[PDB]
Amino acid sequence: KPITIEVVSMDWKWFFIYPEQGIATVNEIAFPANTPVYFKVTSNSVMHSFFIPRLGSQIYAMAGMQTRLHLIANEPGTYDGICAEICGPGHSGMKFKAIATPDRAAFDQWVAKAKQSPNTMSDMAAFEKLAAPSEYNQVEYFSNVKPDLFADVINKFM
Ligand code: CUA
Repeated sequence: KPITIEVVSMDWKWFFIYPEQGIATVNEIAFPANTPVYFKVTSNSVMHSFFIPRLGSQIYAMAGMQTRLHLIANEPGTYDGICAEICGPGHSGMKFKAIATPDRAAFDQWVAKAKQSPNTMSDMAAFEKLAAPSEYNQVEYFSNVKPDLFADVINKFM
C-alpha cells in the first residue's frame, strides 16, 4: 500500500499531513523504503520549491493550487530536503529530513510515537499560530489534525 503525504510550504518550514493516519509534522517525514509515496503539495504563502537531491525529485508549491510528486526511495535511511527557490529570510534553514524505514513496522513505530504527542492541530488557532513567521524550526509532531485541513488551506485561495 502506497502512502499519501500532504505538504504545505510555510514561511520557512514544511508542514506535513498524513490524512490517512491522522497525524501531522514539521520538517520530518518517514515512510517505508521500496514503497510508493504520493505527495500532494501546496503553499500557504509565496512560491517555494520542494526538493530532495538524493532521490532526484522536485516540485513547486504555489498558493491556491495543488501539485503532485511520486517517488520510491530505493534504500533505507534519511534523505535531506531543501527549499530550492529564494523565498525570503529563512530560505537557507527551510529544510527537512525524510526517513525511509527498513520495513512497514518501523514506519508504524514512527507513527505511534507521533500519536503520543500532546500537541494537536485540530483548530484554526493552532494552524495560524504555526503559520506565523519562524526560522530553523526543529522537528515536531501533532497527535491529531483537522479532518480536511489540506483542502481547507487551498480553498482559502480558491
Ligand atoms: Cu522557500 Cu526558499
